[PDB]
Amino acid sequence: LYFQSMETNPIPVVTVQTTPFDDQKPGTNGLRKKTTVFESKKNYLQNYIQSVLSSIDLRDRQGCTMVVGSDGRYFSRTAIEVIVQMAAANGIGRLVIGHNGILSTPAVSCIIRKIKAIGGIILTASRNPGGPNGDFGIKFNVANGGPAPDTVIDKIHQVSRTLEEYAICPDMRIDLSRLGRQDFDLENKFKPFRVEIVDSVEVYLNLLRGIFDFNAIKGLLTGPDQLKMRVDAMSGVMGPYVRRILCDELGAPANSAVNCVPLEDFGGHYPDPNLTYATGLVDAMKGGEFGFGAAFDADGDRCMILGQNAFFVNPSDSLAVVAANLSCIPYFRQVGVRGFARSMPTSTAIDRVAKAMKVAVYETPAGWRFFGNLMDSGRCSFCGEESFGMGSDHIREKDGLWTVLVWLSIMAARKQGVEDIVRDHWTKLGRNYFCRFDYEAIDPRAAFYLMKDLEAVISDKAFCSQKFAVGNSVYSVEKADNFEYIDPVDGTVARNQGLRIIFSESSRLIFRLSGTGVGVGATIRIYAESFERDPERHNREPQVVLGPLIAIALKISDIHERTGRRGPTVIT
Ligand SMILES: O=P(O)(O)O[C@H]1O[C@H](CO)[C@@H](O)[C@H](O)[C@H]1O
Ligand SMILES: [Ca+2]
Ligand code: NA
Ligand code: NA
Ligand code: NA
Ligand code: NA
Ligand code: NA
Ligand code: NI
Repeated sequence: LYFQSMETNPIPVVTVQTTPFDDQKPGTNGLRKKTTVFESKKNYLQNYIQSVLSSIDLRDRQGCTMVVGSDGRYFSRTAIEVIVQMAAANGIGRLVIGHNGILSTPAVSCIIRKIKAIGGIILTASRNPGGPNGDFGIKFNVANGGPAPDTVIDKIHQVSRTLEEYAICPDMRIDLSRLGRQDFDLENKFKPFRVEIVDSVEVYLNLLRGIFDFNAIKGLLTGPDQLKMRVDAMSGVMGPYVRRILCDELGAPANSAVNCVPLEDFGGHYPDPNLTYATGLVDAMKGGEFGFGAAFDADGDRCMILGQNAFFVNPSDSLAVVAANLSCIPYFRQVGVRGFARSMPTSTAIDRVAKAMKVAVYETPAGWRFFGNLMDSGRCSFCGEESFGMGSDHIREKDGLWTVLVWLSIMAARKQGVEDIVRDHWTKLGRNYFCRFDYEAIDPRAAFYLMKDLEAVISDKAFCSQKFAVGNSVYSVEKADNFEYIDPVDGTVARNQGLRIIFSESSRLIFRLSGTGVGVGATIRIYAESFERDPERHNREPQVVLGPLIAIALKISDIHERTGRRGPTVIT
Protein backbone atom coordinates (compact mmCIF):
# COMPACT_ATOMS: atom_id res chain seq x y z
CA LEU A 1 0.00 0.00 0.00
CA TYR A 2 1.66 3.15 -1.36
CA PHE A 3 1.43 6.69 0.04
CA GLN A 4 3.22 10.02 -0.40
CA SER A 5 3.48 12.98 1.97
CA MET A 6 5.73 15.85 3.04
CA GLU A 7 7.99 16.25 6.07
CA THR A 8 9.51 19.27 7.81
CA ASN A 9 12.66 19.12 9.96
CA PRO A 10 12.43 15.36 10.65
CA ILE A 11 13.82 14.25 14.00
CA PRO A 12 16.70 11.76 13.59
CA VAL A 13 16.63 8.31 15.17
CA VAL A 14 19.86 7.39 16.98
CA THR A 15 21.01 3.84 17.69
CA VAL A 16 23.08 3.56 20.88
CA GLN A 17 25.27 0.58 21.73
CA THR A 18 24.93 -0.52 25.35
CA THR A 19 25.84 -3.21 27.87
CA PRO A 20 23.11 -5.30 29.55
CA PHE A 21 22.42 -5.10 33.26
CA ASP A 22 21.91 -8.04 35.59
CA ASP A 23 19.15 -6.86 37.94
CA GLN A 24 16.43 -5.44 35.66
CA LYS A 25 13.62 -7.82 36.59
CA PRO A 26 10.59 -6.12 38.17
CA GLY A 27 9.11 -7.31 41.44
CA THR A 28 5.48 -7.56 42.48
CA ASN A 29 4.78 -4.00 41.30
CA GLY A 30 7.43 -2.74 38.89
CA LEU A 31 11.18 -2.27 38.76
CA ARG A 32 12.09 -0.28 41.89
CA LYS A 33 15.55 1.10 42.61
CA LYS A 34 17.12 4.01 44.41
CA THR A 35 16.49 7.11 42.30
CA THR A 36 20.23 7.56 41.80
CA VAL A 37 20.39 4.20 39.98
CA PHE A 38 18.00 5.43 37.28
CA GLU A 39 19.46 8.93 37.30
CA SER A 40 23.20 8.22 37.21
CA LYS A 41 23.95 4.63 36.14
CA LYS A 42 24.81 4.94 32.44
CA ASN A 43 22.02 3.65 30.17
CA TYR A 44 20.24 1.99 33.10
CA LEU A 45 16.95 3.76 32.37
CA GLN A 46 17.31 3.49 28.57
CA ASN A 47 18.08 -0.23 28.73
CA TYR A 48 14.93 -0.91 30.71
CA ILE A 49 12.68 1.29 28.58
CA GLN A 50 13.99 -0.49 25.48
CA SER A 51 13.36 -3.87 27.12
CA VAL A 52 9.76 -2.89 27.92
CA LEU A 53 9.18 -1.61 24.39
CA SER A 54 10.75 -4.77 22.93
CA SER A 55 8.26 -6.96 24.82
CA ILE A 56 5.68 -5.66 22.30
CA ASP A 57 5.39 -7.36 18.89
CA LEU A 58 6.83 -5.08 16.22
CA ARG A 59 3.64 -5.33 14.18
CA ASP A 60 1.48 -4.76 17.27
CA ARG A 61 3.62 -1.75 18.24
CA GLN A 62 3.54 0.02 14.87
CA GLY A 63 0.80 2.62 15.22
CA CYS A 64 -0.17 1.53 18.73
CA THR A 65 -0.93 3.87 21.64
CA MET A 66 0.73 3.81 25.05
CA VAL A 67 -0.28 5.72 28.18
CA VAL A 68 2.40 7.30 30.37
CA GLY A 69 1.94 8.82 33.82
CA SER A 70 3.80 9.41 37.06
CA ASP A 71 3.09 10.00 40.73
CA GLY A 72 5.02 13.29 40.43
CA ARG A 73 8.15 12.25 42.34
CA TYR A 74 11.61 13.61 41.56
CA PHE A 75 13.04 12.34 38.23
CA SER A 76 9.57 11.64 36.73
CA ARG A 77 9.80 14.41 34.12
CA THR A 78 13.22 13.20 32.96
CA ALA A 79 12.06 9.59 32.69
CA ILE A 80 8.98 10.73 30.74
CA GLU A 81 11.15 12.68 28.29
CA VAL A 82 13.35 9.64 27.69
CA ILE A 83 10.27 7.41 27.38
CA VAL A 84 8.83 9.71 24.71
CA GLN A 85 12.12 9.84 22.83
CA MET A 86 12.48 6.06 22.90
CA ALA A 87 8.84 5.27 22.11
CA ALA A 88 9.11 7.55 19.08
CA ALA A 89 12.29 5.79 17.96
CA ASN A 90 10.80 2.31 18.39
CA GLY A 91 7.80 3.04 16.17
CA ILE A 92 5.11 3.65 18.80
CA GLY A 93 2.34 5.55 17.04
CA ARG A 94 0.94 7.67 19.86
CA LEU A 95 1.56 8.54 23.49
CA VAL A 96 -1.18 9.75 25.83
CA ILE A 97 0.49 11.57 28.74
CA GLY A 98 -1.04 13.13 31.83
CA HIS A 99 -0.87 16.90 32.20
CA ASN A 100 2.45 17.89 33.84
CA GLY A 101 3.35 14.18 33.89
CA ILE A 102 0.61 13.52 36.46
CA LEU A 103 -1.58 10.42 36.18
CA SER A 104 -2.67 8.29 39.11
CA THR A 105 -2.28 4.54 38.79
CA PRO A 106 -6.10 4.05 38.67
CA ALA A 107 -6.32 6.78 36.02
CA VAL A 108 -3.70 5.04 33.86
CA SER A 109 -5.63 1.77 34.06
CA CYS A 110 -8.88 3.56 33.20
CA ILE A 111 -7.36 5.38 30.21
CA ILE A 112 -5.64 2.26 28.82
CA ARG A 113 -8.95 0.42 28.83
CA LYS A 114 -10.97 3.38 27.55
CA ILE A 115 -8.83 4.15 24.48
CA LYS A 116 -7.74 0.54 23.82
CA ALA A 117 -4.08 1.34 24.34
CA ILE A 118 -1.62 -1.53 24.10
CA GLY A 119 -0.34 -0.71 27.58
CA GLY A 120 1.08 1.93 29.85
CA ILE A 121 4.20 2.99 31.73
CA ILE A 122 3.61 4.36 35.24
CA LEU A 123 6.52 6.10 36.95
CA THR A 124 6.04 5.44 40.66
CA ALA A 125 7.75 3.75 43.60
CA SER A 126 4.39 3.65 45.39
CA ARG A 127 4.55 4.29 49.14
CA ASN A 128 8.35 4.66 48.92
CA PRO A 129 9.91 8.11 49.45
CA GLY A 130 10.82 10.36 46.54
CA GLY A 131 13.54 12.88 45.87
CA PRO A 132 17.16 12.63 44.72
CA ASN A 133 17.99 10.39 47.70
CA GLY A 134 14.69 8.51 47.50
CA ASP A 135 13.30 5.71 45.37
CA PHE A 136 12.09 5.54 41.78
CA GLY A 137 10.05 2.88 40.05
CA ILE A 138 8.76 1.90 36.63
CA LYS A 139 5.50 -0.04 36.30
CA PHE A 140 4.37 -1.55 33.00
CA ASN A 141 0.69 -2.26 32.49
CA VAL A 142 -0.69 -4.26 29.57
CA ALA A 143 -3.74 -3.97 27.34
CA ASN A 144 -6.33 -4.85 29.96
CA GLY A 145 -4.95 -1.93 32.00
CA GLY A 146 -3.54 -4.19 34.70
CA PRO A 147 0.01 -4.97 35.83
CA ALA A 148 2.23 -6.96 33.51
CA PRO A 149 1.79 -10.73 34.00
CA ASP A 150 4.62 -13.13 34.79
CA THR A 151 4.66 -13.97 31.07
CA VAL A 152 5.63 -10.39 30.21
CA ILE A 153 7.96 -9.87 33.19
CA ASP A 154 10.11 -12.75 31.95
CA LYS A 155 10.21 -11.43 28.39
CA ILE A 156 11.30 -8.01 29.68
CA HIS A 157 14.00 -9.63 31.82
CA GLN A 158 15.47 -11.81 29.06
CA VAL A 159 15.56 -8.78 26.77
CA SER A 160 17.26 -6.66 29.45
CA ARG A 161 19.95 -9.20 30.37
CA THR A 162 21.00 -9.59 26.71
CA LEU A 163 20.34 -6.08 25.38
CA GLU A 164 23.11 -4.73 23.16
CA GLU A 165 21.60 -1.55 21.66
CA TYR A 166 18.64 0.80 22.01
CA ALA A 167 17.00 3.45 19.83
CA ILE A 168 16.18 7.02 20.86
CA CYS A 169 15.25 10.40 19.32
CA PRO A 170 17.42 12.62 21.56
CA ASP A 171 16.55 15.90 19.83
CA MET A 172 12.84 15.56 20.64
CA ARG A 173 11.38 17.96 23.21
CA ILE A 174 7.94 17.55 24.79
CA ASP A 175 5.97 20.18 26.73
CA LEU A 176 4.03 18.48 29.52
CA SER A 177 2.50 21.78 30.69
CA ARG A 178 0.12 22.43 27.76
CA LEU A 179 -2.97 20.30 27.14
CA GLY A 180 -3.51 19.15 23.57
CA ARG A 181 -1.78 17.48 20.64
CA GLN A 182 1.87 17.67 19.61
CA ASP A 183 2.90 15.99 16.34
CA PHE A 184 6.49 15.21 15.32
CA ASP A 185 7.97 14.27 11.95
CA LEU A 186 10.49 11.47 12.46
CA GLU A 187 13.09 10.29 9.98
CA ASN A 188 11.97 7.06 8.26
CA LYS A 189 8.46 7.17 9.77
CA PHE A 190 5.62 7.96 7.38
CA LYS A 191 2.96 9.06 9.87
CA PRO A 192 3.86 11.77 12.38
CA PHE A 193 4.55 10.59 15.91
CA ARG A 194 1.69 11.92 18.05
CA VAL A 195 1.71 13.02 21.70
CA GLU A 196 -1.56 13.93 23.44
CA ILE A 197 -1.27 15.76 26.77
CA VAL A 198 -4.57 15.05 28.55
CA ASP A 199 -6.26 16.38 31.66
CA SER A 200 -5.11 14.21 34.55
CA VAL A 201 -8.61 13.77 35.95
CA GLU A 202 -11.29 14.09 33.27
CA VAL A 203 -11.53 10.59 31.77
CA TYR A 204 -11.10 8.90 35.16
CA LEU A 205 -13.80 11.14 36.63
CA ASN A 206 -16.12 10.22 33.74
CA LEU A 207 -15.74 6.55 34.65
CA LEU A 208 -16.47 7.22 38.33
CA ARG A 209 -19.61 9.21 37.44
CA GLY A 210 -21.21 6.14 35.86
CA ILE A 211 -20.38 3.83 38.78
CA PHE A 212 -21.51 5.94 41.72
CA ASP A 213 -24.54 8.07 42.58
CA PHE A 214 -22.82 11.45 42.69
CA ASN A 215 -26.04 13.19 43.75
CA ALA A 216 -26.24 10.98 46.85
CA ILE A 217 -22.58 11.50 47.75
CA LYS A 218 -22.87 15.26 47.20
CA GLY A 219 -25.87 15.33 49.54
CA LEU A 220 -23.75 13.71 52.25
CA LEU A 221 -20.94 16.25 51.84
CA THR A 222 -23.12 19.41 51.73
CA GLY A 223 -25.95 21.05 53.61
CA PRO A 224 -26.35 21.77 57.32
CA ASP A 225 -25.68 18.19 58.50
CA GLN A 226 -22.74 17.72 56.13
CA LEU A 227 -20.07 15.14 56.82
CA LYS A 228 -16.91 16.87 58.04
CA MET A 229 -14.07 15.27 56.13
CA ARG A 230 -10.27 15.41 55.88
CA VAL A 231 -8.66 13.78 52.84
CA ASP A 232 -4.85 13.63 52.86
CA ALA A 233 -3.19 13.07 49.47
CA MET A 234 0.23 13.06 51.22
CA SER A 235 1.58 15.56 48.66
CA GLY A 236 1.44 12.85 45.98
CA VAL A 237 -0.47 12.26 42.75
CA MET A 238 -4.00 12.36 44.21
CA GLY A 239 -3.99 16.12 44.87
CA PRO A 240 -5.82 17.28 41.74
CA TYR A 241 -8.14 14.26 41.87
CA VAL A 242 -9.29 15.19 45.39
CA ARG A 243 -9.77 18.87 44.49
CA ARG A 244 -11.54 18.26 41.17
CA ILE A 245 -13.73 15.36 42.31
CA LEU A 246 -14.41 15.64 46.05
CA CYS A 247 -14.36 19.45 46.23
CA ASP A 248 -15.34 20.84 42.81
CA GLU A 249 -17.67 18.08 41.64
CA LEU A 250 -19.02 16.76 44.96
CA GLY A 251 -19.03 20.01 46.94
CA ALA A 252 -16.61 19.36 49.79
CA PRO A 253 -15.08 22.56 51.22
CA ALA A 254 -11.50 23.32 50.24
CA ASN A 255 -10.20 22.69 53.76
CA SER A 256 -11.24 19.05 53.26
CA ALA A 257 -8.32 18.71 50.80
CA VAL A 258 -5.06 18.26 52.73
CA ASN A 259 -1.59 18.07 51.16
CA CYS A 260 -3.21 18.19 47.72
CA VAL A 261 -0.31 19.79 45.84
CA PRO A 262 1.88 17.08 44.24
CA LEU A 263 5.50 17.46 45.34
CA GLU A 264 8.62 15.81 43.95
CA ASP A 265 9.66 14.74 47.48
CA PHE A 266 6.09 14.28 48.80
CA GLY A 267 6.84 17.09 51.24
CA GLY A 268 9.74 15.20 52.81
CA HIS A 269 7.46 12.48 54.18
CA TYR A 270 6.73 8.87 53.32
CA PRO A 271 3.59 8.83 51.13
CA ASP A 272 2.34 5.72 52.94
CA PRO A 273 -1.26 5.64 54.26
CA ASN A 274 -1.33 3.95 57.67
CA LEU A 275 -1.29 4.90 61.35
CA THR A 276 2.51 4.92 61.42
CA TYR A 277 3.13 7.43 58.60
CA ALA A 278 -0.13 9.37 58.11
CA THR A 279 0.47 11.12 61.44
CA GLY A 280 -0.87 14.48 60.28
CA LEU A 281 -4.21 12.91 59.38
CA VAL A 282 -4.42 10.79 62.53
CA ASP A 283 -3.67 13.83 64.70
CA ALA A 284 -6.41 15.88 63.05
CA MET A 285 -8.90 13.00 63.28
CA LYS A 286 -8.12 12.44 66.98
CA GLY A 287 -9.38 15.97 67.69
CA GLY A 288 -12.97 14.74 67.28
CA GLU A 289 -14.07 17.37 64.74
CA PHE A 290 -14.29 15.08 61.67
CA GLY A 291 -16.50 12.11 60.93
CA PHE A 292 -14.42 10.80 58.03
CA GLY A 293 -10.73 10.77 57.17
CA ALA A 294 -8.73 9.21 54.36
CA ALA A 295 -5.12 9.06 53.19
CA PHE A 296 -3.74 7.92 49.83
CA ASP A 297 -0.31 6.65 48.86
CA ALA A 298 1.86 8.32 46.24
CA ASP A 299 0.19 6.85 43.13
CA GLY A 300 -3.35 6.77 44.50
CA ASP A 301 -4.11 3.05 44.55
CA ARG A 302 -3.92 2.63 48.36
CA CYS A 303 -6.30 4.16 50.91
CA MET A 304 -6.61 4.25 54.70
CA ILE A 305 -10.10 5.04 56.02
CA LEU A 306 -10.56 6.63 59.46
CA GLY A 307 -13.75 7.29 61.40
CA GLN A 308 -14.53 9.87 64.06
CA ASN A 309 -11.86 10.20 66.78
CA ALA A 310 -9.48 8.39 64.37
CA PHE A 311 -11.31 5.07 64.61
CA PHE A 312 -9.13 2.80 62.47
CA VAL A 313 -10.83 0.78 59.73
CA ASN A 314 -8.63 -2.30 59.37
CA PRO A 315 -8.08 -2.79 55.62
CA SER A 316 -9.23 -6.42 55.84
CA ASP A 317 -12.43 -5.19 57.53
CA SER A 318 -12.83 -2.46 54.91
CA LEU A 319 -12.85 -5.25 52.32
CA ALA A 320 -15.54 -7.26 54.11
CA VAL A 321 -17.70 -4.26 55.02
CA VAL A 322 -17.80 -2.90 51.47
CA ALA A 323 -18.44 -6.38 50.06
CA ALA A 324 -21.51 -6.71 52.31
CA ASN A 325 -22.88 -3.32 51.18
CA LEU A 326 -22.34 -3.39 47.40
CA SER A 327 -26.12 -3.06 46.96
CA CYS A 328 -25.72 0.62 47.93
CA ILE A 329 -23.86 1.25 44.64
CA PRO A 330 -25.76 1.74 41.34
CA TYR A 331 -23.07 -0.15 39.40
CA PHE A 332 -23.47 -3.39 41.35
CA ARG A 333 -27.27 -3.14 41.36
CA GLN A 334 -27.19 -3.20 37.55
CA VAL A 335 -24.44 -5.75 36.84
CA GLY A 336 -24.68 -7.89 39.99
CA VAL A 337 -21.86 -9.36 42.07
CA ARG A 338 -20.03 -12.23 40.37
CA GLY A 339 -17.42 -13.05 43.01
CA PHE A 340 -14.90 -11.80 45.58
CA ALA A 341 -11.13 -12.16 45.84
CA ARG A 342 -8.55 -11.44 48.51
CA SER A 343 -4.87 -12.16 48.80
CA MET A 344 -3.94 -15.13 50.95
CA PRO A 345 -2.49 -13.08 53.86
CA THR A 346 -5.60 -10.83 53.94
CA SER A 347 -8.00 -11.68 56.77
CA THR A 348 -10.88 -14.08 56.08
CA ALA A 349 -13.51 -11.52 57.11
CA ILE A 350 -14.64 -11.25 53.47
CA ASP A 351 -15.01 -15.05 53.29
CA ARG A 352 -17.75 -14.79 55.93
CA VAL A 353 -19.57 -12.26 53.74
CA ALA A 354 -19.13 -14.47 50.68
CA LYS A 355 -20.59 -17.45 52.54
CA ALA A 356 -23.62 -15.47 53.74
CA MET A 357 -24.19 -14.01 50.26
CA LYS A 358 -23.53 -17.36 48.51
CA VAL A 359 -20.79 -15.72 46.42
CA ALA A 360 -17.52 -17.29 45.31
CA VAL A 361 -14.35 -16.03 46.98
CA TYR A 362 -10.85 -16.58 45.60
CA GLU A 363 -7.56 -16.55 47.52
CA THR A 364 -4.62 -15.26 45.47
CA PRO A 365 -0.95 -14.48 46.07
CA ALA A 366 -0.14 -10.98 47.22
CA GLY A 367 -0.22 -8.50 44.35
CA TRP A 368 -2.95 -7.03 42.18
CA ARG A 369 -1.75 -8.80 39.02
CA PHE A 370 -3.47 -12.04 40.10
CA PHE A 371 -6.90 -10.39 40.37
CA GLY A 372 -6.69 -9.36 36.71
CA ASN A 373 -7.51 -12.76 35.24
CA LEU A 374 -10.29 -13.28 37.79
CA MET A 375 -11.96 -10.03 36.74
CA ASP A 376 -11.38 -10.49 32.98
CA SER A 377 -13.01 -13.92 33.08
CA GLY A 378 -15.98 -12.68 35.10
CA ARG A 379 -15.12 -14.90 38.07
CA CYS A 380 -14.73 -11.85 40.33
CA SER A 381 -15.91 -8.22 40.42
CA PHE A 382 -14.59 -6.97 43.78
CA CYS A 383 -11.26 -7.60 45.50
CA GLY A 384 -8.84 -6.32 48.11
CA GLU A 385 -5.67 -6.83 50.10
CA GLU A 386 -4.65 -6.25 53.70
CA SER A 387 -2.15 -3.67 52.39
CA PHE A 388 -4.77 -0.88 52.22
CA GLY A 389 -5.88 -1.96 48.76
CA MET A 390 -9.34 -2.30 47.26
CA GLY A 391 -10.74 -2.28 43.74
CA SER A 392 -13.40 -3.61 41.40
CA ASP A 393 -13.68 -4.61 37.77
CA HIS A 394 -14.18 -0.94 36.87
CA ILE A 395 -10.41 -1.05 36.20
CA ARG A 396 -7.55 -3.53 36.70
CA GLU A 397 -5.69 -1.75 39.51
CA LYS A 398 -6.53 -0.98 43.10
CA ASP A 399 -8.13 2.43 43.47
CA GLY A 400 -7.90 4.66 46.54
CA LEU A 401 -10.45 7.31 45.58
CA TRP A 402 -12.92 4.61 44.52
CA THR A 403 -12.55 3.25 48.07
CA VAL A 404 -13.45 6.67 49.49
CA LEU A 405 -16.47 7.04 47.20
CA VAL A 406 -17.82 3.56 47.96
CA TRP A 407 -17.51 4.23 51.70
CA LEU A 408 -19.29 7.60 51.43
CA SER A 409 -21.96 5.93 49.29
CA ILE A 410 -22.51 3.32 52.01
CA MET A 411 -22.59 5.97 54.75
CA ALA A 412 -25.16 7.94 52.76
CA ALA A 413 -27.36 4.93 51.98
CA ARG A 414 -27.23 3.56 55.54
CA LYS A 415 -27.31 7.01 57.22
CA GLN A 416 -24.55 5.82 59.57
CA GLY A 417 -21.03 6.87 60.47
CA VAL A 418 -17.90 4.84 59.84
CA GLU A 419 -17.51 3.31 63.30
CA ASP A 420 -21.19 2.35 63.58
CA ILE A 421 -21.11 0.51 60.24
CA VAL A 422 -18.02 -1.48 61.22
CA ARG A 423 -19.29 -2.43 64.68
CA ASP A 424 -22.68 -3.38 63.23
CA HIS A 425 -20.75 -5.56 60.79
CA TRP A 426 -18.79 -7.20 63.62
CA THR A 427 -22.04 -7.82 65.51
CA LYS A 428 -23.62 -9.59 62.52
CA LEU A 429 -20.64 -11.65 61.31
CA GLY A 430 -18.11 -11.64 64.16
CA ARG A 431 -14.76 -9.87 64.21
CA ASN A 432 -11.55 -11.10 62.57
CA TYR A 433 -8.77 -9.52 64.61
CA PHE A 434 -5.76 -8.99 62.37
CA CYS A 435 -2.33 -7.39 62.36
CA ARG A 436 0.88 -7.41 60.32
CA PHE A 437 4.48 -7.12 61.53
CA ASP A 438 7.07 -5.79 59.06
CA TYR A 439 10.73 -6.66 59.67
CA GLU A 440 12.31 -4.24 57.24
CA ALA A 441 15.70 -4.26 55.51
CA ILE A 442 16.96 -7.42 57.20
CA ASP A 443 19.87 -9.39 55.81
CA PRO A 444 18.85 -11.38 52.69
CA ARG A 445 20.98 -14.29 53.88
CA ALA A 446 19.21 -14.29 57.25
CA ALA A 447 15.81 -14.13 55.53
CA PHE A 448 16.69 -17.02 53.19
CA TYR A 449 17.61 -19.46 55.96
CA LEU A 450 14.73 -18.24 58.14
CA MET A 451 12.13 -19.07 55.47
CA LYS A 452 13.89 -22.30 54.46
CA ASP A 453 14.05 -23.55 58.06
CA LEU A 454 10.47 -22.51 58.86
CA GLU A 455 9.21 -24.25 55.74
CA ALA A 456 10.85 -27.47 56.96
CA VAL A 457 9.25 -27.04 60.40
CA ILE A 458 5.69 -26.59 59.12
CA SER A 459 6.01 -29.25 56.39
CA ASP A 460 7.14 -32.03 58.74
CA LYS A 461 4.71 -34.94 58.72
CA ALA A 462 4.03 -34.52 62.46
CA PHE A 463 3.34 -30.76 62.41
CA CYS A 464 -0.44 -31.08 62.01
CA SER A 465 -0.46 -32.91 65.38
CA GLN A 466 1.25 -30.04 67.22
CA LYS A 467 -0.32 -27.63 69.68
CA PHE A 468 1.07 -24.50 71.33
CA ALA A 469 0.37 -22.77 74.64
CA VAL A 470 1.05 -19.12 75.48
CA GLY A 471 -0.31 -18.10 78.85
CA ASN A 472 -3.77 -19.65 78.96
CA SER A 473 -4.18 -19.57 75.16
CA VAL A 474 -3.83 -22.81 73.18
CA TYR A 475 -3.51 -23.13 69.39
CA SER A 476 -3.74 -26.44 67.55
CA VAL A 477 -2.36 -26.80 64.04
CA GLU A 478 -5.08 -27.74 61.57
CA LYS A 479 -3.15 -27.34 58.30
CA ALA A 480 0.11 -25.76 57.12
CA ASP A 481 1.63 -25.22 53.69
CA ASN A 482 3.94 -23.23 51.45
CA PHE A 483 1.19 -21.49 49.51
CA GLU A 484 1.00 -22.00 45.75
CA TYR A 485 -1.54 -20.69 43.26
CA ILE A 486 -2.47 -22.10 39.86
CA ASP A 487 -4.21 -19.33 37.95
CA PRO A 488 -7.65 -20.76 37.05
CA VAL A 489 -7.75 -18.73 33.81
CA ASP A 490 -4.30 -18.95 32.22
CA GLY A 491 -2.56 -21.64 34.30
CA THR A 492 0.26 -19.46 35.62
CA VAL A 493 1.75 -21.23 38.64
CA ALA A 494 2.98 -19.04 41.50
CA ARG A 495 4.99 -20.98 44.09
CA ASN A 496 6.56 -19.92 47.39
CA GLN A 497 3.83 -17.35 47.97
CA GLY A 498 3.77 -17.52 51.77
CA LEU A 499 4.18 -19.97 54.65
CA ARG A 500 0.74 -20.46 56.16
CA ILE A 501 -0.31 -22.08 59.44
CA ILE A 502 -4.04 -22.56 59.94
CA PHE A 503 -5.09 -23.32 63.52
CA SER A 504 -8.22 -25.21 64.51
CA GLU A 505 -9.28 -22.40 66.86
CA SER A 506 -10.24 -20.08 63.97
CA SER A 507 -6.78 -18.50 63.71
CA ARG A 508 -3.92 -18.11 61.24
CA LEU A 509 -0.28 -17.15 61.03
CA ILE A 510 1.28 -16.19 57.69
CA PHE A 511 4.95 -15.51 56.90
CA ARG A 512 6.03 -13.87 53.64
CA LEU A 513 9.21 -12.59 52.03
CA SER A 514 8.67 -9.19 50.40
CA GLY A 515 8.89 -8.85 46.63
CA THR A 516 8.82 -5.04 46.35
CA GLY A 517 12.26 -4.18 47.71
CA VAL A 518 14.41 -1.44 46.22
CA GLY A 519 17.92 -2.22 47.43
CA VAL A 520 19.79 -5.17 48.91
CA GLY A 521 17.82 -5.64 52.12
CA ALA A 522 14.97 -8.09 52.49
CA THR A 523 11.70 -7.58 54.35
CA ILE A 524 9.74 -10.30 56.17
CA ARG A 525 6.05 -9.82 56.97
CA ILE A 526 4.23 -11.79 59.67
CA TYR A 527 0.44 -11.75 59.63
CA ALA A 528 -1.74 -12.89 62.54
CA GLU A 529 -5.51 -13.46 62.45
CA SER A 530 -7.92 -14.46 65.23
CA PHE A 531 -11.71 -14.70 64.90
CA GLU A 532 -13.94 -13.63 67.80
CA ARG A 533 -17.59 -14.71 67.70
CA ASP A 534 -18.63 -13.11 71.02
CA PRO A 535 -20.09 -9.61 70.40
CA GLU A 536 -19.01 -8.57 73.91
CA ARG A 537 -15.36 -9.13 72.90
CA HIS A 538 -15.26 -6.78 69.90
CA ASN A 539 -13.54 -3.78 71.52
CA ARG A 540 -10.27 -5.38 72.65
CA GLU A 541 -6.88 -4.09 71.58
CA PRO A 542 -5.66 -6.13 68.58
CA GLN A 543 -2.12 -6.34 69.97
CA VAL A 544 -3.57 -7.96 73.12
CA VAL A 545 -5.85 -10.41 71.27
CA LEU A 546 -3.09 -11.44 68.86
CA GLY A 547 -0.30 -11.47 71.45
CA PRO A 548 -0.19 -15.25 71.86
CA LEU A 549 -0.27 -15.89 68.10
CA ILE A 550 2.53 -13.34 67.64
CA ALA A 551 4.49 -15.08 70.41
CA ILE A 552 4.19 -18.40 68.57
CA ALA A 553 5.21 -16.73 65.29
CA LEU A 554 8.35 -15.19 66.78
CA LYS A 555 9.36 -18.41 68.54
CA ILE A 556 8.96 -20.92 65.72
CA SER A 557 10.55 -18.52 63.21
CA ASP A 558 13.33 -17.44 65.62
CA ILE A 559 13.19 -14.15 63.72
CA HIS A 560 14.55 -11.86 66.45
CA GLU A 561 17.71 -13.91 66.99
CA ARG A 562 18.23 -14.60 63.28
CA THR A 563 18.02 -10.88 62.38
CA GLY A 564 19.41 -9.13 65.47
CA ARG A 565 16.11 -7.30 65.97
CA ARG A 566 14.13 -6.83 69.17
CA GLY A 567 10.80 -6.27 67.43
CA PRO A 568 9.14 -5.32 64.16
CA THR A 569 9.92 -2.13 62.27
CA VAL A 570 6.22 -1.41 61.64
CA ILE A 571 2.97 -2.73 63.13
CA THR A 572 -0.28 -2.48 61.16
O1 LIG B 1 6.39 -6.26 49.53
P1 LIG B 1 5.27 -7.22 49.27
O2 LIG B 1 4.68 -7.80 50.55
O3 LIG B 1 5.69 -8.34 48.33
O4 LIG B 1 4.04 -6.43 48.61
C1 LIG B 1 3.35 -5.32 49.11
O5 LIG B 1 3.15 -4.37 48.07
C2 LIG B 1 2.35 -4.87 47.00
C3 LIG B 1 2.32 -3.80 45.92
O6 LIG B 1 1.69 -2.62 46.39
C4 LIG B 1 0.96 -5.21 47.53
O7 LIG B 1 0.14 -5.69 46.47
C5 LIG B 1 1.09 -6.25 48.64
O8 LIG B 1 -0.18 -6.57 49.18
C6 LIG B 1 2.01 -5.72 49.73
O9 LIG B 1 2.21 -6.71 50.74
CA1 LIG C 1 -4.21 -30.95 64.36
NA1 NA D 1 9.26 12.36 8.83
NA1 NA E 1 12.66 16.48 51.12
NA1 NA F 1 -20.09 -16.12 42.63
NA1 NA G 1 -23.82 6.72 63.11
NA1 NA H 1 5.36 -1.64 47.97
NI1 NI I 1 0.43 2.54 45.31
